[PDB]
Amino acid sequence: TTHFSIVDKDGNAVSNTYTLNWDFGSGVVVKGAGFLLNDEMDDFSSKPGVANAFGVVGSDANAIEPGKRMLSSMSPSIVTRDGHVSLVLGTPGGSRIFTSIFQVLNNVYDFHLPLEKAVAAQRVHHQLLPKDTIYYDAYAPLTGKVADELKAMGYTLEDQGDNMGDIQAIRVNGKALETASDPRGRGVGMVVKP
Amino acid sequence: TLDGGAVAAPDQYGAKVAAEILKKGGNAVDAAVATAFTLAVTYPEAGNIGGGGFMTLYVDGKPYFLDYREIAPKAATKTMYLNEKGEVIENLSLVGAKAAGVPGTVMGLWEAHQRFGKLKWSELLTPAIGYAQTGFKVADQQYQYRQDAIALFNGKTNFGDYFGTMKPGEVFKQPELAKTLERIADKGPDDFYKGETAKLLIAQMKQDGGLITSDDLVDYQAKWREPMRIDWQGNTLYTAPLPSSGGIALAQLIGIKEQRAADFKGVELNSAKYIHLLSEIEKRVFADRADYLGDPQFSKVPVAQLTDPKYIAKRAGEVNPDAISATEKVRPGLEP
Repeated sequence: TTHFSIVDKDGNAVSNTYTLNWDFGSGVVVKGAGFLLNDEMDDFSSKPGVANAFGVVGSDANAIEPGKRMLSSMSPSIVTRDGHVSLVLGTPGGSRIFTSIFQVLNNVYDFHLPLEKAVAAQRVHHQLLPKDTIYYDAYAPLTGKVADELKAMGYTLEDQGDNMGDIQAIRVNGKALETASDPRGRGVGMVVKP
Repeated sequence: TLDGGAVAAPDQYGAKVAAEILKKGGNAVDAAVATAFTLAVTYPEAGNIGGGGFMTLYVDGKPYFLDYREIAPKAATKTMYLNEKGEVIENLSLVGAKAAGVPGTVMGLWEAHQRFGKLKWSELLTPAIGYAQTGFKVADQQYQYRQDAIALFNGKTNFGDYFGTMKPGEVFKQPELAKTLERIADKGPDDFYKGETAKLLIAQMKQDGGLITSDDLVDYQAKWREPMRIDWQGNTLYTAPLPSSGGIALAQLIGIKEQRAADFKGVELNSAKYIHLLSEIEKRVFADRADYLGDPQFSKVPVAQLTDPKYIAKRAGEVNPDAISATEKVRPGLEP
C-alpha cells in the first residue's frame, strides 16, 4: 500500500491511498503489458473466525461474493476547520492504517506536537486478536520502562517485521503550507509556489 | 487564498511530478492523477494500475469520496480458498492469479479526473511514461522488499521475468509498461477494461488459472460515495466510508477517546497508560469491525447504530483504564 496527499493553491485537496495489498501483490505480471496484479482477495474473510494476513477476522459481512468489494482499512483523510482544509493525511499499514492515523491526529490535536514530530513519533497497535498483543516496528520499538510496564500488565509485545505506516501529510496553517514525509519511508514533500 | 500548493509523496518521483503539474496550472486532482500513474512505475510494490484504492477530496468547499476498490470476479465463491476438506489453502488468496480482484485504479483515476481535473488527460500520463521508458533508480528498501517478495513467490509466478533485474541504486526501465500507459493516455480506461490491455489481462488469467473475465472488466465501475464525517473540538474529519472500515473505526476511536478525556488528562504520549488506553479502545473497535462491516451494498450494515453518540458513550464506558479487559468478553456492541 502507499499514500500521497496534495493541496493546490485554491485550497482544494486530494488524499489518495491505493495498493496491490501485499508488496508486489500477487506476484503475477500481465505478460505484454508489464503491470502487477493485486492479491487484494485476502482482505475478504476466507473462513469465519480465521485471521487473514493482517490478523483480522470476519464472517458474513466480509465474506466472498461475486462483484463484492472486500473490506479495507485504507483511510485517506482530510481534516477541515471552518470550511477550509487544515490537514491532509493517510498511510499504508493494513489493519494498522486507521490506528496510525488516530495516533497522528492525537499528536497534532491533543499533544499539540509540530507536524514532523507528530509523524516521526512512535506508533503502536492493538486489534483485539491476537489476544492482548501490541505490535511495534523496528523504527521505534517498545523498550525500557514502558515495555516492562506493558509486559507486566499482561500484554504481549511483538515486532511486526515492517514499519508501522508511511504517513504523508500536509498541514494548512492559515495561508501557509507544511509537509511531512514519514521518516520510516523514502517520501518527499514540496511546497509549490505559483 | 493559499501561499501555493503542496505535495507529500512516498518517493521523490511522485513528489516531483505532482509539483510540476501544480506549476503548470493543474489542480490537486490533475496532480493526483499524474502522481498515481508515476508511482505505478516508480513504486511498483504498491503504486499500481493493477490494484485499487480510495480517494478523499475537498473541492470548492465540498467533500467527496471515490471508491475504486477491486471487486470479486463473477466466478468467485465463498469457499474458493478452501480445500475439499474445508481447510484454508496456503497462500491461494495471496500469491498467484486467483488472489486478484478486478482492478479499479485506472477507472478511479479516470472518474476523478473527468469530474474535477482541469488539464488534458493524456498529458497527465507523460511523466509516468517517461519514467517507464528511461527508468528510475531502485531504492535500497524497495529492492529488499523485492528480495522478500521473490522468495515468498517461490517460483510460482512470472514476477522474475519483469522485476528480477532490479538492483539497488541502478536505473530500472519498464518498456512494456510504457506502452500500456501510452494506450491508457490515448484511449482512456477503455484500453484497460475493453481494449488491448484488457485482452492481455484475460490471456494471463487463462495462462495462470485465474478467474477474471472480459465481462468482469467491462462491468467494473468506480463509485462516488458520501465520505465519513467526524466532528470533534470544532474540526471536521472527512475519511473513507464502507467498504473501508477506517471511517467507522475513526468515528469510534475519536468519539470514545473524547468521552474518556478524564482518563487521558495528564498522561504522557506513549506512556504505558496511554498505550493501554488506546488498546482498550481498539479492542471494541475491532470487535465491531469483525462482526458488522463489509461491502455496504451486499448487506444492511448498521452504520448509524455503530456511530450514534449514545453507542459511543456505552462503548466508552467499557474502557478499563487500570487493567486489560477480558478479550473473550469484548463483544460486538449491538449484540442483544
